[PDB]
Amino acid sequence: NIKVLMATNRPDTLDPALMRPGRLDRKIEFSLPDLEGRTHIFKIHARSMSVERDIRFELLARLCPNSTGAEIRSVCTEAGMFAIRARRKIATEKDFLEAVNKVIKSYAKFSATPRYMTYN
Amino acid sequence: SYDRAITVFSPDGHLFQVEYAQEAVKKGSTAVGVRGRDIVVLGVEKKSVAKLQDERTVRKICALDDNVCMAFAGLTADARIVINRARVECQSHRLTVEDPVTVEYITRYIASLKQRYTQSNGRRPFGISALIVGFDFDGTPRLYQTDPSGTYHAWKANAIGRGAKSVREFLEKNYTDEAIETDDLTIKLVIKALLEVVQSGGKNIELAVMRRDQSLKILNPEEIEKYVAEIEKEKEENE
Amino acid sequence: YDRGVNTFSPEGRLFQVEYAIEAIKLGSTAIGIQTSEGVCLAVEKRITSPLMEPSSIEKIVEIDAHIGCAMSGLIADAKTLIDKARVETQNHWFTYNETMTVESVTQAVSNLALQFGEEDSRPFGVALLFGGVDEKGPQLFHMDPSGTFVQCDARAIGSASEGAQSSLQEVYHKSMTLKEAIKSSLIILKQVMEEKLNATNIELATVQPGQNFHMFTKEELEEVIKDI
Amino acid sequence: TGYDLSASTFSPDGRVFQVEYAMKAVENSSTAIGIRCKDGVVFGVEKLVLSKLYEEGSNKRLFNVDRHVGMAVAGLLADARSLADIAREEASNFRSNFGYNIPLKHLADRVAMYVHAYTLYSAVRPFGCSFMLGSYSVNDGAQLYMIDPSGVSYGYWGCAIGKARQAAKTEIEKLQMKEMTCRDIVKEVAKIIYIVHDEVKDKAFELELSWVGELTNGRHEIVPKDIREEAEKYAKESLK
Amino acid sequence: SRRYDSRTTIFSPEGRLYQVEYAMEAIGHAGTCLGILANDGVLLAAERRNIHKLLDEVFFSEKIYKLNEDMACSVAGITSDANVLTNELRLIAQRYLLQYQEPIPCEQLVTALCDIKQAYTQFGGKRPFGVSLLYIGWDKHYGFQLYQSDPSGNYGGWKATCIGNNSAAAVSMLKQDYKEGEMTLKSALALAIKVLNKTMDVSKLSAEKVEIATLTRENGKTVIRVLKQKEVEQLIKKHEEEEAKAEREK
Amino acid sequence: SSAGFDRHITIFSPEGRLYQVEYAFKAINQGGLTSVAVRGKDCAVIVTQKKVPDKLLDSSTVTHLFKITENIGCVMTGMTADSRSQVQRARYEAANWKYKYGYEIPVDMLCKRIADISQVYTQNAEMRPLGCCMILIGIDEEQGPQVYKCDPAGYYCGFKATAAGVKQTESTSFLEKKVKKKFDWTFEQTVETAITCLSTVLSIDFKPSEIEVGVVTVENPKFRILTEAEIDAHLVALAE
Amino acid sequence: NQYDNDVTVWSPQGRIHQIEYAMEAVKQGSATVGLKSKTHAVLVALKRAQSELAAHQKKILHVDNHIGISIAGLTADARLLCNFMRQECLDSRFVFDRPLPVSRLVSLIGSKTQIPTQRYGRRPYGVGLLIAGYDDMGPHIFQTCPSANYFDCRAMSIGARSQSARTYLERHMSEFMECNLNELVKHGLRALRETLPAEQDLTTKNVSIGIVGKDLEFTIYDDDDVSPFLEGLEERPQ
Amino acid sequence: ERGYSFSLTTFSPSGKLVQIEYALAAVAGGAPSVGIKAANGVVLATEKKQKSILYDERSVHKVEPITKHIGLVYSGMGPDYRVLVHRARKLAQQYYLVYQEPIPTAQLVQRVASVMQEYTQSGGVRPFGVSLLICGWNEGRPYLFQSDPSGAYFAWKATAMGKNYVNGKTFLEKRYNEDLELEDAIHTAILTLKESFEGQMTEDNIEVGICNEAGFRRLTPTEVKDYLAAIA
Repeated sequence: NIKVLMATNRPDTLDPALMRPGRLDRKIEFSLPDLEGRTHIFKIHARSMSVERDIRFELLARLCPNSTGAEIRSVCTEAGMFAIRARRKIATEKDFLEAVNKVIKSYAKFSATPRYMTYN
Repeated sequence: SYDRAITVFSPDGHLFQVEYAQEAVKKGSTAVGVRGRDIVVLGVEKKSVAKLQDERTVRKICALDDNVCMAFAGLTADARIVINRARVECQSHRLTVEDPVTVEYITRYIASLKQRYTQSNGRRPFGISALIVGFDFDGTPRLYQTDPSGTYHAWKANAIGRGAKSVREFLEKNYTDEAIETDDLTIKLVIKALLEVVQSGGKNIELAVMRRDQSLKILNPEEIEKYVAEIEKEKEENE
Repeated sequence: YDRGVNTFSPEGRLFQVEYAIEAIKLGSTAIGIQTSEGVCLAVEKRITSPLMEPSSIEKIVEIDAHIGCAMSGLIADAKTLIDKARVETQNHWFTYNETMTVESVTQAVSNLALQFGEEDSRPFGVALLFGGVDEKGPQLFHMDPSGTFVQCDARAIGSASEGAQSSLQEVYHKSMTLKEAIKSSLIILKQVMEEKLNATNIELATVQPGQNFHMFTKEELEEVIKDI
Repeated sequence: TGYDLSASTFSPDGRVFQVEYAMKAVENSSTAIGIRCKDGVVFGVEKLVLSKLYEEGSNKRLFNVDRHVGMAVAGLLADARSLADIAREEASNFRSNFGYNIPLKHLADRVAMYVHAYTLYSAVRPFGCSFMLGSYSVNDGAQLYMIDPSGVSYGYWGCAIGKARQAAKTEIEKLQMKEMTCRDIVKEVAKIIYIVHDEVKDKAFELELSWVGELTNGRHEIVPKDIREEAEKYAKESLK
Repeated sequence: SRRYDSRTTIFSPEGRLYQVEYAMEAIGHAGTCLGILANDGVLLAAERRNIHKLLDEVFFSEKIYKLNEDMACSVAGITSDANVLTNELRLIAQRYLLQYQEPIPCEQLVTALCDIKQAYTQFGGKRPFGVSLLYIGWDKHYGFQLYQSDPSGNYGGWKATCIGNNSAAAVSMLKQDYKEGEMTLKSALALAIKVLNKTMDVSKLSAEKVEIATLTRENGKTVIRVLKQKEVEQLIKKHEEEEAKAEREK
Repeated sequence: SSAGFDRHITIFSPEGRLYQVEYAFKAINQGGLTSVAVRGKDCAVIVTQKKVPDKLLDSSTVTHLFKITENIGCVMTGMTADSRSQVQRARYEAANWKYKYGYEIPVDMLCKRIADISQVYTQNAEMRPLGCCMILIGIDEEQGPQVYKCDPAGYYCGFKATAAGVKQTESTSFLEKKVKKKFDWTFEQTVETAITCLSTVLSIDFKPSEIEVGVVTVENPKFRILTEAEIDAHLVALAE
Repeated sequence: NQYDNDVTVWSPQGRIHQIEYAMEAVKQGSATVGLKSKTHAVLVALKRAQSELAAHQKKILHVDNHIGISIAGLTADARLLCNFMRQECLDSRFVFDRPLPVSRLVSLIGSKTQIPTQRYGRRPYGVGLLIAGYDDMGPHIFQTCPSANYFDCRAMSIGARSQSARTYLERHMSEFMECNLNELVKHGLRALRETLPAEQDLTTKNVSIGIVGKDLEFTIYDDDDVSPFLEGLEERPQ
Repeated sequence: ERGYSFSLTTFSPSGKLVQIEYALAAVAGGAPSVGIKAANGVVLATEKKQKSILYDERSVHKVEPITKHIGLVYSGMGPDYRVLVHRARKLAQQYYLVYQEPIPTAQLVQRVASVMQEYTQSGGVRPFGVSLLICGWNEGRPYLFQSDPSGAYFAWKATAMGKNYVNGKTFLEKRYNEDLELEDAIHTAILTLKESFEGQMTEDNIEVGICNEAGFRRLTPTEVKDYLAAIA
């Protein structure tokens, strides 16, 4: 009656994947942020702490590809993180984005976080 | 023979071996270098010498022509072939057009070679960065660095190797136009910049200069101790 | 699962070409605009630090006298296509005693946009913008790693591509003039850059039948920015 | 796992799976049979028309290798055309070199060693084609050889290749090779090519017939299917 | 076809060449060689791997290879791979003697080898060389020399050296026993037999197990002197006398 | 067990094995054939059989008795394609022996040649090891007849009476029980053992249209395949 | 899916997957329709563009004085088989001093695209050719495939949702034989107007039409000589 | 054939060549053999058991001469043996063409060792599974050398390879000695091959070759049956 639900990580394996089309339906692939959709996760985060009006969310969105909402949740985190470290209050765009270009690259040294290599 | 593509695109857009093999640049000896308006000065540091053994065979500042100096980071083994191929290239340029080798030409040679050395089949890309400094014909000094991508790129001063963010962050506090109004301020500027570098006990600091018409002069440990003397006495004057 | 470097997708197309398209997105931006008088062009150098000298960086090299260019993405991949495309233009001129048209240049490059393999390694990671004036007028072109070459009237690339195109169809019409378009590019650039717009960040490039050449010098750009 | 992928690896029970997969790739293709009489070789290929697809005479699976030798291919089609070009070239080499017309035995060896030669490396894949070879010469007689994708070449009086394979070679033992003239054997093929592949699977079909022997005087050609039209005149009268 | 490939060339995702480290770990086994700071002479040391009583001893050199009039080398590790490298290296030296009518200086002999080992590390999908061998010799310009080889192809000149893993303790012993220009070849050989005494684990330093090859500059002989056991044994008794004398302090 | 890819290509196991050849030793067993060779005093007999599962397949093509030269015959087991591809290399190297060295090749050297080429198939890692089993006979100066066997592992090999294939693990156990005795070997003794050793195996006692007998005998040293009539003369000649 | 790897590996079902994935690359291209009369051959394509400002990427490219081909799918490989197509035309034009019939040209495409479907490390060609020309026996409309199986049809269509074009063509194949050019062309691009959604045009700036005839050399028209053909069509139904 | 050409022999994480160790295990699975140098010439003994009474011992020979003064036996697998047998056959004759002189065995084992070590690294092969014993009488002192799948080469006084080579090794540690005669080497060689044989040893089981200093001579089953009569 409730038509259940399914969630997993990889599409594996083949046998459960070929069994569902005979019964289940609505197989969607994430999505994941759009280039114009990364600011939406910044909109809910625009209510976090105190946001300066000079900040442009469209500027830092392109700099962090495949960051979804999890990796850019650290943006507004590292914003407030280094804010108290520097004893300041708010965080301007240029403030945290200088640390954001670091949080993408320095965390990509050990793993660049590809999903292509999982199923491949 | 050997038909296999080693270096392919990752699904997030990067090449691996190019943008990964700069870690071998990150774990080598450091080398800095500034250019004066008249005399350039470059130098390797973090030599980690055995301090009871020989030193001329571990010399990692060399020449292609007398017009051009070398400096590099990373593992020296792959750098040797780049140096020798660069020398064979810069001699036939003397066989052609009778001016000496302009530095921008030889940096396009190492950069283009290293690019097609990434591009081809079955070849591990080079893991070196390198500097190419030389006061050219018509007396103008300039410098370039390399990249395992193969992107020659003209700086005013250097930081490559271990802690390039440290020294490269330090030279923004250098770049006042007083430095260098004197050549002794350029040399003691390099060594005083290598104070923030590794141990700086006067042993692992090997510096070399080029006075715009002279062959390059490997300085003995004679005035390095005197520049540490006026640098430490200057820090005595700093309070 | 490192499979065949030349293997199709389940969708499906070339895996490695599709991966190559994503390499354009992290490169620097650029703006081309076709004018009835000529072709203006814009790019950003992306200065990394005040250590670096700003004017040694090339994003525009000029292929012939009369055919401009604009590169993107990985520059060291672009230099090979530049140097060989020049050889193809000269070979056209020395078999033919006439200027190679702007169209056939990009056939002569995009016929080897796909040569990777093991026998007979990786595809190129550049997205070029070709300009120029042949007898057919001022043409503005665009090629990709896939070789799918098409005319574009006013093309953006790179990281800024979505907002620059999206904002750029609003401000473009058929009868654009030159000095209108030149200051019509830098508005988009100062919207899309992260450093402050000044004399060291960007470089323009124009090519016309009657304004040539008319290449690219400094202190023109000082007058260009101060008209904002 | 891991024993089916490459062609050059034996499986632990002792057979090669890429060859076995190549055998049943031809199993999905349509039925094409052949038979010889005392003085000729008769071919027949049933061909598939669903609604519109092609003009009559497209992609004919009957080929013509030499003046006196022809194909009757079934399976995947492109590699069959590749074998047609190679067997064509081999008949050109023998014709150019030794001065007389190619016997069917040498042609079966020189083709079958290539079909075998693509089952020894992981450079290539094994072929997915199987074909007939019919011929007639007065110092030779009518021979009919059969090449599978594995590389085995041997000799039938009659054979069948396709989906409906066993059912289309069940009835050939009813016919008699030794006495019959091939002019009978034409309609004696078309009766069961019309009988096999019943029309519930595919709605419509279309027939090719190719006929080499003593009556055609060594030259191999397609019979004019309109001329004598003996097929469906018997075939509509063969349902009861 | 490519899923059977072992990928001997590629960088590994932590920072280092993955294969050259496992190359150096094989040099860490089965080898012991060193040379000494020496004027008017230079010596090499060798440890017998097969000291069984059933060999022939008819080769007249077990770990020393004489590759010119003036030079030699000391194999460490996989021996027959060095039996490729000494054919190649000897042919390099002899073709330089063809092209110039003059003996080959040691430096460009070293780089002329290390470009080949380096050439297998750079490209090929190929098993690298697993030999790290030493060099001695005379030249016109620089007198006496010592050199060091790596599977990566990076070479260094020493004055006292390390082969292989058991010789890092010999490097600590050489720095703790350091000098500047004392040969006096009985001092250098007493130091070398001292180092092979205290580093090698088998007590008392049996006369079969060690091997010393010296090179004295003589005009114009340049003698590569490989010494026999009869002048090894009294050197061993000399060092044992020095241990019995030096232990009397306590 | 196993380590790495040793179950796939011809590289060593940790125990010292290499699995691809010991898969090739039962690549013969798909054939379904018993073949026995017996060396007499002045003669040597090949015996084989065939399976004719169709009435449309021929009796003239499926004969495994292949003739190499005019003094050397051979018979094949194992799979068909590898067996025939071995044969043109045997014929071709025999002919190059005739061109280079001018005299007729001994039966000894051809098995060294074929064994070394089969070694090169085994040695290199990316080529299939040809799972057929080679059996030769022939005549030499002052050495009587000879029999040799070449397995697909690369060793030339030849004995007094040898048989490999499907059922031969018990057939060698019968030939041990038949060879070591005080019996000599006349011609019809060798032929009458060549049938009965196989008839002890299969226990059929069948028609003379099944076994193919090639023979060689130093009165006329040319290799010769018997006609069915004299085969029937032997086969009822053994029935007392 | 470990046997989806390469072109060498057969399936355990008997269907080599790289060919199927290349057929998927055929279907992703735009629609095009080629159809013949007894006296002429007409192939009509539909361009698409990347954006508004970029011009529409063309499909129909001139090949010989009578041979013309459409395309769908990849573009660089279309230039590759295009250059091979020109070169094998003017080879026999150089040697025999006669033009080539079409029916022996396409065997060079099959034997050209065959070898990159068998040997290791070679992809097939994502290709969508609709060949049209004259030999002496009239017009021909062929099609290709990355599996290299060429079909002599009377009318086909390949590209995105091109099956609707077919189900248009089957109820007019009895009437696509006698008629001359001016209604033959609009009979052509009615199939194109069924390949689209029914709420946008059918504009003039996108459709390209190529014809080959006896007294008419192979010609490509582009929006403006097309504008006399698009006039006078029926409205799309409700 | 394709240019795949990658060496499947790589290094371990410990640093051990794995295929050479496994190839030495395949040497250890082989037939036993022993060879003794004694003061005038070198005697090689091998151990050849036919798997049935059907077999012929007259066809295949294990002691195989290379020159008229050089013999060569193995302990391993025959199909990999005969290839480098033939390679040594061709390889000695370029020395006899260039220098016009009977080739020294010392030069043979250098060159064959170069072939084998060079073959352990090349494009996509397994190494040979063969361990050779090479004898000969050059310049007055008879030599006995042993190679291996690692390409190495040793100079043994009197060694043994194959099965139970630690048993025959310790047996040849004491019972082999300072100096013998040519017939006296045959006794202890047949004894140490009689260490690990079956319940009977005839002229068809063993097969023994010698090198005189005047020239090679492979022995016949007449004397091979006469010496082992006389159990060792």
